[PDB]
Amino acid sequence: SGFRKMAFPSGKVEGCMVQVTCGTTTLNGLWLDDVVYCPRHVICTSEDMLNPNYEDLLIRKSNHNFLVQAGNVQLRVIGHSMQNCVLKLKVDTANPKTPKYKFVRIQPGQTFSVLACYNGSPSGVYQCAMRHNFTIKGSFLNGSCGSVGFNIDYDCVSFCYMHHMELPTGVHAGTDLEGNFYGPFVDRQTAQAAGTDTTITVNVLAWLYAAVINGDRWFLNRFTTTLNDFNLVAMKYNYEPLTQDHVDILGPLSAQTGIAVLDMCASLKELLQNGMNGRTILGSALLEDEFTPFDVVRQCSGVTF
Amino acid sequence: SGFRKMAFPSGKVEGCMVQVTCGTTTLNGLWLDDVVYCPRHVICTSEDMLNPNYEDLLIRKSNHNFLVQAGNVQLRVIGHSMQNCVLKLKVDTANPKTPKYKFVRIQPGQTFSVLACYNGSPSGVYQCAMRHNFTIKGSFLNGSCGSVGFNIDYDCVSFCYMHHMELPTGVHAGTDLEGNFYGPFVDRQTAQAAGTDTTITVNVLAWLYAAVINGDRWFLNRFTTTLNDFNLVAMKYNYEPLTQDHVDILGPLSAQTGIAVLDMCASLKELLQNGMNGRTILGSALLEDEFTPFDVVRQCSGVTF
Repeated sequence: SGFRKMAFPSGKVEGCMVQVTCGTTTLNGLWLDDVVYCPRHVICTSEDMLNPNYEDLLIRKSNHNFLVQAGNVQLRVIGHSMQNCVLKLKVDTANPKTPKYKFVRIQPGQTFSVLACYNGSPSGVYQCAMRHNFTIKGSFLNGSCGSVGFNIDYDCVSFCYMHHMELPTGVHAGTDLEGNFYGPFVDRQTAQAAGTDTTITVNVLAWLYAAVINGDRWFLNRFTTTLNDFNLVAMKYNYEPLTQDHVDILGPLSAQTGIAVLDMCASLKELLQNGMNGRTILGSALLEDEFTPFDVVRQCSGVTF
Repeated sequence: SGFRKMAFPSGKVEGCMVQVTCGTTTLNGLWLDDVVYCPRHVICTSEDMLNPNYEDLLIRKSNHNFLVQAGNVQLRVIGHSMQNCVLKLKVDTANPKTPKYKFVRIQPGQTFSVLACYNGSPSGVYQCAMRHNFTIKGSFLNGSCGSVGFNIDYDCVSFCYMHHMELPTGVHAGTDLEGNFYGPFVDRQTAQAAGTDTTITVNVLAWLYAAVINGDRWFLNRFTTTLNDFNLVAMKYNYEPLTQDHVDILGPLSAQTGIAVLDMCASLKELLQNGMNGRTILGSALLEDEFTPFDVVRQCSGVTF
């Protein structure tokens, strides 16, 4: 019993983190096989960041402008190339700790673990959700660029995020591991800001099922609503529309608890309309939207890796 | 910027987790050097748990009643002994992955990371605080006994908790790594229940400083209170008394923000007396008490491991 914001064990990713230095800038790289991946803005100066042309900036660099350190062992760079907004640094040694891995791009509403790193050294691990405005609410200080986000499936690490920048509201933006940004953000100095965000409704419902599985039932009621009438109310509260696909994804949780999805939706509708009235759900006084249905199942059943 | 419930990177602990089987019971063990540590109730049957005499039960076991598996490699047990409520299984191979480590007992109010494990396989990592009633609010399913809690200091793993049981309110109890229980709990079937709990006041204040560092300032006010008048109000709300030592521990956070501790206490007093009135602090609608002052400093400054 119990429900916590749980990250994946980070050991497989820790063995891939390196420090990359170009000029006076130092950040983190991801060392898989004989390639180190890092944000391409490692090659920029402060002056370059107003309007950089990264193609020009990279053609002016040599293999020896890049210092890669794997703990103490220096890695010799034998080639470099640009892949969208990430650099690929070819090194002369394959990482002996390379796990089975994939590069996957995630969807808004999905969660992943972040290994926050500084100077190539892991500092902490925590769980994040990709918001509907393609930002994440992370915890990142200066030097954390190149930290990666991932999921673990069986024994395979699915890398889905590398950190590039902090937006002026304190939320964070980055790329997938092919270097393509999540959302309309760019790795240069502009007026860019996060767009409006919505609450991830399917995740709130999942979390309410987690509460029922853990014995919080005070918010339940005898009512059921239709998909249509639920969405009319949830859209008024800045919640994402619920779809028949979302209902189907919630089926396993519906079966385990015996509460139909549209029956849970009637509880959510009342919670939105009345608030919580001084009570809590799974230790929170607000409706949590950063647990997916899979997160709930994995934590409320014995799944390991 | 940003503030998250962050665990330590778990790689160093993952390399120590093994599976221990005795009879039909399987749980987790901690393999350091040539010793495997696990809860002694691995030797019990369901019938034994009403009133076990563990000394009797252990003298009736042989080295070959214990199956230890490190991934696939079976470990040969060459001795066994009881250390309070933990078993020490001597194995013929030192763990090549043993980190620098210590066994430390923690205090209520302190936090640690938990590596939740099943059948010797890590499943997730999350942060916990030891409550004033010596329970933790963990996330543990059947098979998780022997999972350990730890802090990482520089390169040294300080083990402070091993999981033994779930209390009837869904909170969790276990021992330090010398096998001594946190709190008045025992590893047998009794009517034991968690005692009353209080809110960890020094941690709430630390978290309010984290909010100010992250730009939440709406709860601040121009007032200051004395230690004495603050405690009269906080004790009425089931908060732990604040001491001059707590004020001193909060000094660094006071200096970074320029807000005196007793000035922050006046904000907390008003939050307790008035509630939050529909607003949030660092994404929470209630006062969070599971971040220590060190947690705040470590996350609001570049500390790595």
